[PDB]
Amino acid sequence: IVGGYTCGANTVPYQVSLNSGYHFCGGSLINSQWVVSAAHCYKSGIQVRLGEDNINVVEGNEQFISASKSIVHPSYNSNTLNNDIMLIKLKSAASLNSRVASISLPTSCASAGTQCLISGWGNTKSSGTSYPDVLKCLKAPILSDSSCKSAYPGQITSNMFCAGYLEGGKDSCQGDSGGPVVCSGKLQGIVSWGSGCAQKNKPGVYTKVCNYVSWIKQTIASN
Ligand SMILES: NCc1ccccc1
Ligand SMILES: [Ca+2]
Repeated sequence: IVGGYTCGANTVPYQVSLNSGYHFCGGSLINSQWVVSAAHCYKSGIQVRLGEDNINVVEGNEQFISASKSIVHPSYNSNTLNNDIMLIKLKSAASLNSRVASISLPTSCASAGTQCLISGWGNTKSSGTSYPDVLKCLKAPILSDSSCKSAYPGQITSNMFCAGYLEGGKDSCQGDSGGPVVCSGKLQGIVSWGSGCAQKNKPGVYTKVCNYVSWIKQTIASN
């Protein structure tokens, strides 16, 4: 997250870190047994880390649970990032309390102009590299469909939305991939793609979670 702020330990209790020997992506806990992340974050050997603030120090609220199954969306296209969503099943159910909790799935799609909360352990620099230890947050508005299409002509599908700041300076970044965009207490987006981070006229692009709720529900009911 570039241009954001320190969230505060355990204030984003649905945020997870995906670990394959090191943090590599975010995700969102949606059920005691399931995490939603980006399909571009797929890899074998994922450990889900819940209850994290500092990802380099054991602070006492963590739950580390290995993935038992990963399910990339059937229509994921890694070239366009259309349908950039994946479900991860946990080997055992997380214990839910204040510091670890699920986030609700949306009923209705989110509105242009709504301020959402984006969070993660990704790079904090637009130019160069610096990776934080504690969870960072950014409040960012959903942009209009026409603005999003102007920023990325020919590339925005109905399964994507932009959020952020056309002026630059505030954005999600590498390492935030797969993490949550929460609007009015619902998971509306997944950190998906863009062109660099916090550059002028290149806001973040996010998977539009509302379009996937039927697939998520059916998949969790059968796996
Ligand atoms: N600045 C949007 C973004 C986020 C994660 C990965 C690539 C691009
Ligand atoms: Ca920790």
